[PDB]
Amino acid sequence: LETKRSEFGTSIITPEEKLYIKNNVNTPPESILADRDGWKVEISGVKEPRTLTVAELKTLGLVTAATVLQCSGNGRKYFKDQLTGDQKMSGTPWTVGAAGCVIWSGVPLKAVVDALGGPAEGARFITGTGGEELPAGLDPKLLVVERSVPISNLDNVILAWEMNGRPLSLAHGGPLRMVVPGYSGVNNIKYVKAVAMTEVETDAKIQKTSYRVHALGEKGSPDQPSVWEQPVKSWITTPHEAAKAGQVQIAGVAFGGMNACKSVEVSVDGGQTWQEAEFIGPDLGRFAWRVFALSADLARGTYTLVSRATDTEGNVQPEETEMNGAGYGHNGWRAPAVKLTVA
Amino acid sequence: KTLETKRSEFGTSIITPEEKLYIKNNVNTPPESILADRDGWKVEISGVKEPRTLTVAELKTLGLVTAATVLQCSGNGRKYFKDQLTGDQKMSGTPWTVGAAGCVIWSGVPLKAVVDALGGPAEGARFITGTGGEELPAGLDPKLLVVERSVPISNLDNVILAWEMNGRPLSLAHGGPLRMVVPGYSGVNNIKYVKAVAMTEVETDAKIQKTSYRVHALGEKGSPDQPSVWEQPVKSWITTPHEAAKAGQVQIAGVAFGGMNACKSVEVSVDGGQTWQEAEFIGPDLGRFAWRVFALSADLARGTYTLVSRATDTEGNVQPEETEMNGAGYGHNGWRAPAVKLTVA
Ligand code: MSS
Ligand code: MSS
Repeated sequence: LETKRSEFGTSIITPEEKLYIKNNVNTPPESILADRDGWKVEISGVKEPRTLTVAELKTLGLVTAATVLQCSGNGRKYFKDQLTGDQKMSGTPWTVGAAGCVIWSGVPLKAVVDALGGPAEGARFITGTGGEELPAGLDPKLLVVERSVPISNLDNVILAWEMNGRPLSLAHGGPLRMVVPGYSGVNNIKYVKAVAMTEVETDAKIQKTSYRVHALGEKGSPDQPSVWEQPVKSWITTPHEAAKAGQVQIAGVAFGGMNACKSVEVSVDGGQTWQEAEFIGPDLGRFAWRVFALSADLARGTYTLVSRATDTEGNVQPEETEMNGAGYGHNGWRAPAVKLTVA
Repeated sequence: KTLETKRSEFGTSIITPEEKLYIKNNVNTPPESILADRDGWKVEISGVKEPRTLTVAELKTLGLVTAATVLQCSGNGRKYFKDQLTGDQKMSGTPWTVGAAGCVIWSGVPLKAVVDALGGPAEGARFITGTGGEELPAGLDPKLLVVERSVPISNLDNVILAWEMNGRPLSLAHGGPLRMVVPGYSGVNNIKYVKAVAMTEVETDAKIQKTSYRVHALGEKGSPDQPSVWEQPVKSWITTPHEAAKAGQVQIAGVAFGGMNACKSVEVSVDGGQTWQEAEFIGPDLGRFAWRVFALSADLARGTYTLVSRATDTEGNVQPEETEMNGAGYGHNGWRAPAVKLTVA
């Protein structure tokens, strides 16, 4: 399920009912939400390992933060567009609609691990396991949705039970989700049933070989970069198609992943000339996105609207993103251009 | 048809979900068909150098602004005034506790941009006067029923003509297709389905401005020499937990705002205001007109606690224990009355 450009709005926050849905496996039954507070999470790799219920988690702390939830596959269509000859690429051909900015609320993982005496000596990763039932007999490593991120993320990770002021839906990973701000969608583990502080990455297929950045025709392997930190990115959201001659408000969303978006330039002529856009609305912090807008006075014609964001570390979107075989992490400014017909 | 939000339904994400947001109308709602063609909705702009009627489509060309505000009825907390009546004293109106309030993100065009595009306000303009889009009964005195409100023109730079709330087109319940939003001002001033915005030399003399929504003593009539319900005062309340908890660690949370000013700090007491501790803010700061979530991490023995919060704004205005009585029961902001009784077992 992919969001259309008109549906992002300009309120920063993406409506929960329009937020994209992506699952690697079939979803659990909705009955896991019957008793949200009774959902159990096994916490290990800490000094005092224990299973805690969501009711217990709710006693330990409270944190609220906005992040950009974006599939590593967002923009895959734009990689497929660059294929030539016999070159092939499988996977969902997302354009820009596998992304939203949402507000999570829950308990800091740091508060949970501290209540259990802190991480075990030598821990280097946070490893979260999805709560889906695995089919009996088969090697669960082949199907389990289990991801590892560096333990440097500990102070930012949230075990969230709420999003945009509502209890977390099944579609978005209720009753509890491991949120890793600034990291690609796959790392944000839905219906999280275990969190382990580990010395090594999980060897689950979804970590070891899937979700790796490699050349076309190469297999994924664990020496290659995983889809972890999200790169600087933006796109135009409005007007998504049309306007009338004269003043037009051009707007979109921009983010720096782990870093704040510092500035955004907008072009109406496919990147031949650029102008600085203004940020619109409140700043929800470095892991969220900003709305930006440029006022332009346009004659009747067909414009090519593009946006180019820079983060606080000086990372800037390229015109086109280097190819990788599975089509992860697109952040180019040319491919997501909006054709604006001005009447 | 009113809808009051339950304490359990505010959440701790700052933003109040649209489907939980309270509903209050002074008259019947217009039909759903006014949303069929949102972009064709017309707004008459007057009291400017070049007056004209603009459609929502035209308004959308002139600017873009996004801002969070606390939308709260002047009547929120009226129950707490009714609880203080003695003897023969009476007070009509909806007995809201704390649920006639939410924090929402609006998006639309700044009224300043609209006014600037039409050559600025006419010399001598003193008020911004918005007229609701409801149909009025034919041949009856429209002043008696029209939802028309005037606020000082000092609000010009803050006012938004909003077509969107919380990332979606504004619903009928919350004043689509276009709403005049007056940040920091009481709910009544945030005119739904706004069909006219006038920069006027005087307040409207519509009943709902002249004599309703005035602050007066019990047994007095409303009159235009009295303060109108305009700026909303510093306020907070506890939202969670709402009834029971287990002994041990308890996260006590709520919402706090300063109205025209940001909330700077919040104190929380678990013993009915005898002892206070400073709470922490939770989540991002959505600006001076929004509310903050706050929380206190408490460690509680078995017993019956009385949870209260006391907010201070950036200018040193602090909530009183009790709010001075007024006859229509507007603007309650006391910390004692909205206490949560928490049974810890
Ligand atoms: N448990 C789990 N979790 C999980 C999953 C699954 O399947 N399971 N998926 C992923 C992905 S992959 Mo690609 O990188 S994007 C993504 C995300 C999505 O989310 P939403 O649906 O809520 O939107 O999630 C995440 N998480
Ligand atoms: N047009 C119009 N608007 C309007 C109206 C009516 O009736 N009409 N109401 C008021 C009031 S009053 Mo007392 O101060 S509160 C209030 C508000 C509400 O909102 P929601 O329903 O959305 O919540 O609105 C406002 N606006």
